[PDB]
Amino acid sequence: QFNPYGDNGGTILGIAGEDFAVLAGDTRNITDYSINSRYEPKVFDCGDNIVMSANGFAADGDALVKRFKNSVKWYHFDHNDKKLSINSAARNIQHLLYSRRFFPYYVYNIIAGLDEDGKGAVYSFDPVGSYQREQCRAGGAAASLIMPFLDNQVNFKNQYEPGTNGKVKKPLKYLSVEEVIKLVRDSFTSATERHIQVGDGLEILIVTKDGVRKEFYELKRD
Amino acid sequence: MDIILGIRVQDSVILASSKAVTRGISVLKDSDDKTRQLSPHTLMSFAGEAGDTVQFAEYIQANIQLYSIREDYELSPQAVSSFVRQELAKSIRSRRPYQVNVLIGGYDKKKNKPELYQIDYLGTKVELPYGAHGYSGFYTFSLLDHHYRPDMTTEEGLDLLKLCVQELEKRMPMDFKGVIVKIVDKDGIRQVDDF
Amino acid sequence: MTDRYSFSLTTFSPSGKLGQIDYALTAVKQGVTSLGIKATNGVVIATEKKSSSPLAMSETLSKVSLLTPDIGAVYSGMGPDYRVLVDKSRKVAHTSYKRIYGEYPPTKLLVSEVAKIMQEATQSGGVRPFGVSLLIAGHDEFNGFSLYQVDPSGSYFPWKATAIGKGSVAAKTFLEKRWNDELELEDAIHIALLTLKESVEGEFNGDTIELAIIGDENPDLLGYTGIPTDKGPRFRKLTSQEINDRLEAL
Amino acid sequence: GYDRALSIFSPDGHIFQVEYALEAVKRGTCAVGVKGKNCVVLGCERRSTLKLQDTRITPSKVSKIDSHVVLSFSGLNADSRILIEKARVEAQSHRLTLEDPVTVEYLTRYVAGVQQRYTQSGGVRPFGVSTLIAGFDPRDDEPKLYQTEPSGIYSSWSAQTIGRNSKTVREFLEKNYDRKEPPATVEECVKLTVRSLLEVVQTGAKNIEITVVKPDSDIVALSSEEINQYVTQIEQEKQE
Amino acid sequence: GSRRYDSRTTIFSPEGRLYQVEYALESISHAGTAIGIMASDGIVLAAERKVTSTLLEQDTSTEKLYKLNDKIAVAVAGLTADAEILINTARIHAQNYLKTYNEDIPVEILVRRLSDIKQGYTQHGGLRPFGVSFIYAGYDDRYGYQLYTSNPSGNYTGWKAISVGANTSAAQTLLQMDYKDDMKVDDAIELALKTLSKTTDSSALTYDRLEFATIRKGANDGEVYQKIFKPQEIKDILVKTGIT
Amino acid sequence: NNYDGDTVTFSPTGRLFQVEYALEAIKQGSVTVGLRSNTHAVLVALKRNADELSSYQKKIIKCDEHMGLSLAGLAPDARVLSNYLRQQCNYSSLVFNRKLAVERAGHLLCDKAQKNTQSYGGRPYGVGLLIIGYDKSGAHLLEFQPSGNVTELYGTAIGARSQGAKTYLERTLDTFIKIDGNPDELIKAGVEAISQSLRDESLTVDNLSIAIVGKDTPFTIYDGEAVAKYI
Amino acid sequence: TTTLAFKFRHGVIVAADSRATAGAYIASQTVKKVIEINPYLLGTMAGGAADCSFWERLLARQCRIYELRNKERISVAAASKLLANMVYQYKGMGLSMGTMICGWDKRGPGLYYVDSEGNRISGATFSVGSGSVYAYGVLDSNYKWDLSVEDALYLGKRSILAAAHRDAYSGGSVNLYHVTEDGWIYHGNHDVGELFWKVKEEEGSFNNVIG
Amino acid sequence: DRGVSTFSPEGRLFQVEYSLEAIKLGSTAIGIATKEGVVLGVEKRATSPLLESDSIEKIVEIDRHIGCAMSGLTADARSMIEHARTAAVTHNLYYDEDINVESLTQSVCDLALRFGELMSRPFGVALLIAGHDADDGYQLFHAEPSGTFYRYNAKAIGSGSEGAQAELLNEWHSSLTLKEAELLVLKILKQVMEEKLDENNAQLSCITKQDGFKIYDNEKTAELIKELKEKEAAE
Ligand SMILES: *[C@@]([C])([C][O])[C@](*)(=O)[C]([C]C1=[C][C]=[C][C]=[C]1)[N]C(=O)[C]([C]C1=[C][N]C2=C1[C]=[C][C]=[C]2)[N]C(=O)[C]([C])[N]C(=O)C1=C([C])C2=C([C]1)[C]=[C][C]=[C]2
Ligand SMILES: [Mg+2]
Repeated sequence: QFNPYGDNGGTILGIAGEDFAVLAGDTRNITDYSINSRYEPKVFDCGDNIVMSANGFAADGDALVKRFKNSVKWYHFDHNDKKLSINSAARNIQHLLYSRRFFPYYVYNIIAGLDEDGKGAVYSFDPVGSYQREQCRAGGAAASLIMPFLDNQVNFKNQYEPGTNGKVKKPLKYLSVEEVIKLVRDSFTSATERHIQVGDGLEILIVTKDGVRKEFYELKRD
Repeated sequence: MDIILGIRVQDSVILASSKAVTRGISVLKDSDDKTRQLSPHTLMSFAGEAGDTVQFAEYIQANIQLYSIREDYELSPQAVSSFVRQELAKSIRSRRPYQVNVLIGGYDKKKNKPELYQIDYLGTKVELPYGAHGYSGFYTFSLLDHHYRPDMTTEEGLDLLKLCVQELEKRMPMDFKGVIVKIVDKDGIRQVDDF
Repeated sequence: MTDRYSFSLTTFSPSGKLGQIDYALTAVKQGVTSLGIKATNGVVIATEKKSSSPLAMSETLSKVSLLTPDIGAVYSGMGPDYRVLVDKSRKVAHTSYKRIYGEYPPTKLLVSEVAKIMQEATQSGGVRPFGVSLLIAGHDEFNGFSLYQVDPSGSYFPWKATAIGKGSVAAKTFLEKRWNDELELEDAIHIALLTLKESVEGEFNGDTIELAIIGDENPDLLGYTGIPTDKGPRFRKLTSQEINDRLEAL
Repeated sequence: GYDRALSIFSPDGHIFQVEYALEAVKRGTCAVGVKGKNCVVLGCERRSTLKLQDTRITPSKVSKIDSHVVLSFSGLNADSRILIEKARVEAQSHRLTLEDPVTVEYLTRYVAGVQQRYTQSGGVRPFGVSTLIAGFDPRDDEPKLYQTEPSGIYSSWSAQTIGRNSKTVREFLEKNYDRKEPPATVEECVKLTVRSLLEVVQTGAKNIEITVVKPDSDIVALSSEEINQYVTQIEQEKQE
Repeated sequence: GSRRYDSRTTIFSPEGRLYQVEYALESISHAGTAIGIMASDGIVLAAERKVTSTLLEQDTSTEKLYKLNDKIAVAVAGLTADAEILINTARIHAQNYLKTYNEDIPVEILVRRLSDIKQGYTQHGGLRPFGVSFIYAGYDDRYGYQLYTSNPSGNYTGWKAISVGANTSAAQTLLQMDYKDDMKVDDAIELALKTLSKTTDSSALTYDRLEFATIRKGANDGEVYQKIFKPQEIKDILVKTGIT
Repeated sequence: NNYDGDTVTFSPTGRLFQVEYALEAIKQGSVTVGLRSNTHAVLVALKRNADELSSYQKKIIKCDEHMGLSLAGLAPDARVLSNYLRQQCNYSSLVFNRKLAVERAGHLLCDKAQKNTQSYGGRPYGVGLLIIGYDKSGAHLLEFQPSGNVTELYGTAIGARSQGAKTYLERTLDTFIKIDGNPDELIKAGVEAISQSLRDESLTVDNLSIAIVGKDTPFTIYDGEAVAKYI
Repeated sequence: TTTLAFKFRHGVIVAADSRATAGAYIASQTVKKVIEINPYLLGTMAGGAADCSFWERLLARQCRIYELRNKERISVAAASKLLANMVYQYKGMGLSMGTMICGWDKRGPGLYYVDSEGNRISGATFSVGSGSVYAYGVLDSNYKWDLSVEDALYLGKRSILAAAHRDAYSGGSVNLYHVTEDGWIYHGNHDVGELFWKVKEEEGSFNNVIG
Repeated sequence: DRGVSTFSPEGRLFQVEYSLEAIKLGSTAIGIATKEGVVLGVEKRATSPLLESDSIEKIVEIDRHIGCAMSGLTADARSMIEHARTAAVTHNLYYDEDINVESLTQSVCDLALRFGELMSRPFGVALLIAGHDADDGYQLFHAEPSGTFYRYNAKAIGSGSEGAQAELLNEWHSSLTLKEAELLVLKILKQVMEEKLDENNAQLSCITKQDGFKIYDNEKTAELIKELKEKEAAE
């Protein structure tokens, strides 16, 4: 019997700052226990200061990104080159996903950019369109390894101020881009150690008012 | 849903229907009216799978109300029961059949006679002095077979119904939360507010 | 492409006339004479084989046609229209009756179906009426022998005897004098040949005349034996020799 | 399918087929609607060219769309049946999907929309019908009276008439009907409706039909004798 | 294209009339007269066959009076072929109703359905209307005995007595004169034949030029019987009433 | 006369009058100019207003990053045809990862317009288009007529009084073709070309509309104070 | 999930948790399970996150068109029915929804339960989700009609807490809403971690737990 | 006869040009756009005094930020309004935002030329579409049955259009207040109307960023009429 789905592995990570946002993902592509590519881009600049990554089944992920890029193109044609806001893109993507409710895109999608007040924004999707805005989100194979670490180091969960003994929490101080990239690199280095589908390389896309910038870092190739 | 009963006496038809709605291990409601008035002298009670029941009942109700307006005339209980049966016999060979069993109780103002029809989800129609759907009849039919007379009064029919319900409440494992009782006679349809 | 003539081509004129039907009846009037006579024990239908050329083999062109084993048909008017009507009449006898009831239709109901087809060509979109009048002779168990006329309008009438086409007015008068309710089949054939001779100009013989009967069952024409209830077709087309034999005693 | 554009614009900006549909309405028997303080009355003309008629079974001019709304008309009788059927179906469809009966304004808007659709659809001609739709909204005591026409425009009226000689009865209503103080009772409302038809009808015998609609689905049709009493009283006061 | 040849059958005249409906009515006015009379204890249907021949087989012939079901019959005036199309549709409709509700179809409901079909041909489709006018004679337990008529416009009305086809103006005047409400079937039979005898275009009214039918409660106890008269039975009733 | 009732009818001299009448709608439309060099291609359009309170109707439409057109005639028909081009350009990218050739874009427009000239019921398009673009074989300019005829040109103009601008370009042919690597000078030549078609009115800030595409230049439209530089 | 809603003297209270689950893994803890249809209409989400979200936003648009056409705000009954008929088309196709349509209309406060199975039920008290069974105990024992707005908000909050504690697939935070005749009012996000300890101390409940 | 989609020798669609003649017979509708808002006003034109004028609905809401006034065969506008309302709400569904006034107008105008032998004829009604969005601010559009739409600072359509447009030519400037625009619509309506202008036979409306689209009460309009009379009598 023909199985129309597959698993290409990979893991992605989106973190929102005060005036910036990052979307990171490893560059490894796999089937079962084999490596297809050590460098196969997974995070894309979709236009209008929006970055996107559809992680899971690569063929469905490529199609969704391709359709959303196309949706941005036609949004300009139909609405006088108006800039597509991140919240409007998220809602549009929901309808792309649910249009196949009965033959889903097997992907976990994350988009990142800036909201209409200039603040960093990350949105996460389920394979059939349920979306939510978040400050921090990891998706994919090693999502369960990374997210608890982010709860602890980004939102300061289970962390209290010494001396008070559980009476006063650690205050929610914003993070800088340099501090965030450190958490991203440590997240992926740790995931690479304990997850076999994660490795080879790490490509990070940073979004500011100035534009979309890239950073690449090598990972272990075993 | 669970239990629906019907009994035709001398000058009326009495329908008794359980009040409980259940989803899994939880009772969602304990005051549900499992009936629709099709016309002023015709009442239909129903039971089956969720959604299908109310969708079918209200679909029938709309069709009969449409007929009433168009002709300025109330269809006989026999005509209504035949219409309902055809809709169910049509449904059973459809892509997704209506999973609904019904009782139609009406007073024919032409013949001055009460009439009770039992119709299951396959479109199996039968006119009866008393009837039930599901596991209801299994407990109640022995009492009805014993006590029933065609010359019974409405008050005697209600006492026999209380007896049937008392037996259900004793031997049925499921709690159906009592019944709503409605009487159909020459003066129309009314609800017994204390039972 | 697509058939964009979805509207009627036959319509009522201010006087209440349906023009195309009247014009179709005019085409029938120009057509060669054909007739039908009903006897006590049979029916006869006849017409002239108007050959377009002497090089043409007139045997290949059949003006008298079998519709069912007990029903036959003849026409006056446009030949091609008749030929397609016979094809449809034969088919409808099976689809709307024989495949349902397991037996051939009675004459009146087959006539009714043919009439319906001709009525629809009078009201449906993008078509003209059939330019023919049919005479349909037949037999069935409960109605006995019968003879029907069908016109371009779709109207049909039962006849004791009648004629259509070129010399119908004169032929109908001739039949009124000769017809009675005690005629045997041979008497009806004799009267049919007398009536038809008046409308024919040239040669009058078995090769220029087409004649068929609805009469007794023909077990010799059935093609098989073994089933008592199946006794054969009542429709029979008379041969060239059989016609000439009756022209000597004329 | 037959797709021919029958309703089209002419050089002067007119749709003749819609305007000729109004001429069919002009030919139709007179219909009148008058709303009082707590009721609405629908009056209708019956042409007395047709006697030997069976009045029991002959289609009545006023039709119930639901228990609380009625519809009368002027124009082609056969066309009116199609609109009434559609309206009745929609009334039940509304109850079925929204769990409320239609408002009079909604039902009118639907019927008017159907009429409009037949003025710019291929292969169809406009309805040769104008309607008067009257009734009371659910749980409301304010009388409602609307009018529609072949083009598809609709509007609300304190009192209105349609059909043949409607120009005359409208003239009568414009001077007799006071907005500041409408017919306070049923009697006053019916009397004014009969008076208005007596300007046009001919004889006040079986030529006048009256239908009174009151709040809370209280609809009744008056009989010949009841109407004849109004005809008697009106003319006796007139002899002065 | 094809537009060039379209007659446009479903349009209004400047006066607000439907051309084809009016012309169809003109056609019907040349058809054989059909009369319906309703009495307290039954209904009569009488109709005149058009210029027949001696060689027409009358006993097996039917051009005017048709049976829709056991309770309802119709008299035809116009194109016979067009009428048979509608008659078969009405027969099916009556059976659909009986299958659905398990009761015989009320007369008006059957009449409305046929009249709605006729109406459709005047408003859409681009086809010519049916050149047919019906007189419906029927019975049901709501209104009892009923007479209706329908015409190509799709408009229908109820009657105590009515005529369609040729000479309806003259026929309706004669019916309006002699008709009374307390009338019986035997009297109505006489009225129908006397009216045809005076309005006919033929020299004399004979059995071979007529179709006749009654709907009577004159059936054994509470039930209704349809009687389509035979040629010999029409001959006898003509002698009884004193016409031949 | 008797042969102009529909598009399906040839006249006795072999003419299609409904197509010729559609061609007439273009001549009533406002003037627009097209020209190109080896590196760039330029559209210049004179926009038209209803009155002083009204806006100036847009003439130029973008089809892709490397292609677009200017219109003259029925604007809604230009919206339909430009939408078709947008889809075709888009089909080429999604399926073949290939930018649609300008020549092939012209062939597709020709074939779409043709179907409307041979079938009953429909009508010809009532608009003329000037398509510019930069593809793998360099800069291109096309002229579209709703008869179906599409023509590749160095320069051209369509609309009312377009003959004046067309003559200017025919003289300037040897000069403006050589304007390589200089967008402003190529636009200047276009603005000077469209000026030959003006009478009474002159080029104002909200009147003029310019578009350009080239080697390292995506299809961009200039309106408002962005074209004040060229006035 | 755990969601609840109930009618009372001063309108209708609507409460829900914020946990999203993908097997044993906690996908999110900040999810919104209450949906804003219009200033006078709320909808709850339980079961399929995507299904509930998509169809209720579809309903909200349907309700808005209704307001434009009819110059009148839609009733709670009509809104719930539009949803019910919409999901009934896809019965047996795999949809998973358990929702409550809460609002105030001309009939007063209104509350309907609607699910993908086909049920559409009017009631004064509902709770749907994996934790509904824990929440019902607190509601049924403390629910009255003559309830103050302060006490009613606490009841709905305390009821979610009961479920969040026991049910593994319920927790995170409590979202509160109060629907009045003047429209709905948001009454904040309340972290269960902090709320639990607070309620334990002030109320004295959860004695078996140590803190 | 002749095709519905036929071109004239001048290069115009016969049917579109004929529909424009029907619009000239319609009642007057005026729109004025300012930096404080856009005002829409119409002539009701009741055919009889018994007709309850408040049921005449020639000014219509499309969304909270978009309004619409009509002139011509008003029955034809209902399906256009229905499409506009659907388009506005559908875009809010797909994009979680208000739709641009221009985009809404473009959607309505796409219906215009969908006629042939689709609907059997063009619409016989013109629309003034007024609204506000964040990108282009307060806007006024004139949507025709040709499929063409022009943006306007001020515009009049209907029977007294060319007379009203000439008056709007002189009166409009970029610094107009909302109150000034209200009085200006009333002034020009009073000038072109057959019957005497009052609160019952004329209707005002506006669209502001804060309050959205609002149809004015008859009591509110009556005061603006009284304010107009006094200021004209002041000189
Ligand atoms: C309780 C957690 C139930 O345990 C509650 O009902 C919540 C409600 C809710 C959650 C988020 C937003 C709004 C409301 N439900 C969930 O969190 C559900 C649990 C669930 C998944 N399928 C399902 C559920 C419950 C009942 C029936 C069916 N979570 C989701 O719906 C999310 C997290 N979806 C998925 O994890 C996936 C979906 C959908 C999907 C996946 C994963 C993979 C492939 C196709 C679809
Ligand atoms: Mg690894």
